[PDB]
Amino acid sequence: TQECDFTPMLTGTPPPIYNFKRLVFTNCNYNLTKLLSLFQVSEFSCHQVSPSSLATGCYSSLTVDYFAYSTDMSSYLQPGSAGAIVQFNYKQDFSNPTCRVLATVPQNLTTITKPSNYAYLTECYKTSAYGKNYLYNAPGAYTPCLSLASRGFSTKYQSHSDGELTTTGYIYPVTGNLQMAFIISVQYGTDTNSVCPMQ
Amino acid sequence: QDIGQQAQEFLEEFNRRAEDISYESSLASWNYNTNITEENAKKMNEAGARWSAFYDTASRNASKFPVDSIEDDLIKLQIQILQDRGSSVLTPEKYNRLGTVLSTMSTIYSTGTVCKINNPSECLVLEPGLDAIMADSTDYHERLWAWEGWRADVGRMMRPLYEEYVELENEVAKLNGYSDYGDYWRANYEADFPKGYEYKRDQLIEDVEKTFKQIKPLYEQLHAYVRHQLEQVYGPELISSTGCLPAHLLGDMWGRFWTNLYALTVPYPNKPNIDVTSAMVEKEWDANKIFRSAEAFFISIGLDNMTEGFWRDSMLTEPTDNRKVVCHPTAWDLGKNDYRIKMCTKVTMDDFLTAHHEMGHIEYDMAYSGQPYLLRSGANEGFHEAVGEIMSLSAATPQHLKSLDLLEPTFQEDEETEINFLLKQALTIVGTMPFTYMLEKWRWMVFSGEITKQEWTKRWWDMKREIVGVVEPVPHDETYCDPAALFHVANDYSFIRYYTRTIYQFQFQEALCKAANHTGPLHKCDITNSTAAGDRLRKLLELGRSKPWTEALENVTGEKYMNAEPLLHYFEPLFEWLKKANSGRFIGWKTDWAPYS
Ligand SMILES: *[C@@H]1O[C@H](CO)[C@@H](O[C@@H]2O[C@H](CO)[C@@H](O)[C@H](O)[C@H]2NC(C)=O)[C@H](O)[C@H]1NC(C)=O
Ligand SMILES: *[C@@H]1O[C@H](CO)[C@@H](O[C@@H]2O[C@H](CO)[C@@H](O)[C@H](O)[C@H]2NC(C)=O)[C@H](O)[C@H]1NC(C)=O
Ligand SMILES: *[C@@H]1O[C@H](CO)[C@@H](O[C@@H]2O[C@H](CO)[C@@H](O)[C@H](O)[C@H]2NC(C)=O)[C@H](O)[C@H]1NC(C)=O
Ligand SMILES: *[C@@H]1O[C@H](CO)[C@@H](O[C@@H]2O[C@H](CO)[C@@H](O)[C@H](O)[C@H]2NC(C)=O)[C@H](O)[C@H]1NC(C)=O
Ligand SMILES: *[C@@H]1O[C@H](CO)[C@@H](O[C@@H]2O[C@H](CO)[C@@H](O)[C@H](O)[C@H]2NC(C)=O)[C@H](O)[C@H]1NC(C)=O
Ligand SMILES: *[C@@H]1O[C@H](CO)[C@@H](O)[C@H](O)[C@H]1NC(C)=O
Repeated sequence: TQECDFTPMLTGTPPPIYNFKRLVFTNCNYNLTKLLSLFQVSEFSCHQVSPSSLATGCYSSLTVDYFAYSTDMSSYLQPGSAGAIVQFNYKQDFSNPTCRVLATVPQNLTTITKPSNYAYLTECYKTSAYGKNYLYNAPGAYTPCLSLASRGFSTKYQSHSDGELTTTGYIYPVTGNLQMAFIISVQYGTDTNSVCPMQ
Repeated sequence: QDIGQQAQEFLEEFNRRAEDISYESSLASWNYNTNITEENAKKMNEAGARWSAFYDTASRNASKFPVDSIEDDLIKLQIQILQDRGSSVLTPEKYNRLGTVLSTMSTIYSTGTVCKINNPSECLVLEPGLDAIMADSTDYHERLWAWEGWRADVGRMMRPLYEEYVELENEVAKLNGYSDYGDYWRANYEADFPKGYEYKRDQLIEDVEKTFKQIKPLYEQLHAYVRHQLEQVYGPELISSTGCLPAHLLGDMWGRFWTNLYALTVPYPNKPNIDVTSAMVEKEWDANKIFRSAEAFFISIGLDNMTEGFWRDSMLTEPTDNRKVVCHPTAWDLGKNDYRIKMCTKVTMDDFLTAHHEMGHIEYDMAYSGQPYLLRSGANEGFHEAVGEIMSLSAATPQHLKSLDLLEPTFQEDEETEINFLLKQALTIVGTMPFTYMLEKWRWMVFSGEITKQEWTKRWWDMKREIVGVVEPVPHDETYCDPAALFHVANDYSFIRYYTRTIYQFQFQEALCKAANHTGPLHKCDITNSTAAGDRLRKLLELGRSKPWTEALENVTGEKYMNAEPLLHYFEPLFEWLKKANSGRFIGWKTDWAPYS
């Protein structure tokens, strides 16, 4: 019917992994070969769907999350790797057809600007007299320490307490070109399928 | 205000504020130990002198709730740690006197020289001058010169300084509620928690003496074969056949480890030990494949992977910049989720069986990280190094080494080269068990007044012939201080944590090699690819100090006490071989022959 333009994905600065931006689209004509031609795709790992038949199906909802993420830590987003990523920053939903792309954003993409550091969280807990009470992430949801981490981290392992909760960041600088991550997930419709491709 | 609840408020405020101050005071030490300079030396002191003031304010705050009213468990186990003040209970001038004595003794031990009679200008320090004479040489008179020179030069200066340290530390530990300074050291093994897992301070003295009578039919077979091999080198007039060994012929300045006697007492000298260093350097193993193959071990038994910042923040090799690091392997736990290993790794099979040790330290540190602040350690002082040394026992077998292609696949296990391995293990393990028991018993008896001031040098050599079986080569009198010529006596360190962790890492291994379905001798067991032996190790690593060590030992083994039967089950083929080799020899010694007479 209309165009679901990917302009907010191709402007500004891509956020860190805990503060990921979401771009749920509906009722349009899409072309993911337009999207993936602009980047240097380094991975296309999909679950319960194929990368050849994803770009032309008819669905009901189309969810795209994106964040700035170095492609050297690509083994921490995989399922069954209980590190500090999938516990506190972002846990991917698997009870829906999903994929995962890791791009290597070129310098000829002039509209995307570059941040100063990559960043994630190493703990998000709730202190008491009996120790730490960890707040693990729910699949597909934001972290419970989100309003605390939105002050900015300046160094490695700089914490931020506010009352009950206590979060802790970790930063490291950006080398070379920028690298992102796109967690694309669909949902099959039952009555009306308005997410149909551009032909 | 229901004193347990005020204690809960105070411990919550302490746990909130004691995490930002204890991370800065450890980052300031990581930034010194790997980048030794002067500005880092200033930052380390000025950032570690705020944590001590904060902790002392916390102790003076916590010495207000009487612990006979707090009816909880983890809110009574932390007030009692914070009430352990330490040396800061003294008067404000006896503390400076104690600091003066305890620094003068350490400087006297550090700057210690022996100058020879031939050329008096030529003098030798201990490291690295005297521990090549007393580790390589087979000359009687040279070893006697080095031993008597070190004793006569660093004992006469530390005798009148070890008699003020006893008087001051019997006051430090008397103003804290203990009886003497022996109890202040023995109270790391206490427990008065839930039921049946109670341990007194005075049970350790009888438990150590009960375990030693099990390890002393094996030490008497070791000290009747070592003595014969020394008689076959030095001669029958210097070494007898029914007396003790003279002290300087032990491959060490203090006779602690007998490891340097392996060149003399090797059973089969034609069968070499396994060495994969040639096979490591001829297959291009860098200093990072060692740490990434020592991690596929822990991920195979069922423990955790390392963090993401561990690989970019640690120092896994010596740097080629102008940084002057100290090259000694340590495993750090800095605070807010970062674990770092400092180590100068080179490609040998001695930095391969130390990556497993240093990783077993931070796999313990990564597991109890939910425990508040004070309950973050081993259950006593011997637990943290017993689980670091059951990893080096299984990372060195000739099946774990054969599964990494560091050995030829057509191996045959070479029957003589298991006695050649068990003897090299026994000279290190059973060689030091009479020494760390006798030295600690002498210290516990001179601290409590059972040995008066006029008989230290007499009772030291009276106990060293009945426990260790080692005689002196030179007559000594009451101006010498032979115990204070050791590093752990001059620098105020507890020494039973080396005896009660050679007993724990065979109770651990006899349980983990029972859960992994191992049928065979214990010295070739392998906890690899076995999650059942990593699901019950994780029940021990998870606790910290939240449970007493008796319960944390019953959860793994099945028996809440020390035992020397797994040590004698480890050294089982060696014992049967030694009883064939010591056929027609006098097992034991008679404490009346002396090399001076
Ligand atoms: C979708 O976007 C792509 C972005 O390149 C458009 O371009 C085609 O891409 C295919 C990819 O194999 C090429 O084979 C074609 O030659 C490209 N055509 C042109 C004109 O560049 C593609 O046209 C878009 N789809 C639709 C339906 O417009
Ligand atoms: C520890 O790290 C290793 C990295 O090698 C993880 O192994 C990967 O596990 C995923 C799980 O499906 C597999 O898809 C990958 O193929 C594995 N990597 C390799 C190289 O084989 C392992 O899962 C991690 N373990 C934990 C507990 O985080
Ligand atoms: C080792 O420590 C020295 C401290 O004397 C470091 O030198 C300073 O490092 C800071 C770090 O940003 C710089 O801002 C200063 O300009 C440096 N001053 C001087 C006089 O060099 C040194 O960088 C450290 N080395 C490493 C490798 O970290
Ligand atoms: C020890 O207890 C004293 C109270 O006797 C604490 O001092 C208070 O600290 C708070 C900090 O928020 C201040 O607001 C109060 O004004 C202080 N009161 C007094 C009388 O000094 C002190 O912080 C405690 N220290 C520790 C380490 O717990
Ligand atoms: C632990 O398990 C792994 C995987 O089961 C073993 O590695 C395999 O060993 C066989 C031996 O015939 C080889 O053919 C395979 O190629 C190996 N696979 C891998 C991924 O290495 C390993 O040998 C086991 N370790 C021990 C000590 O038994
Ligand atoms: C951008 O594209 C132009 C034309 O295709 C090419 O000449 C240039 O090298 C590209 N930029 C980079 C950084 O490769």
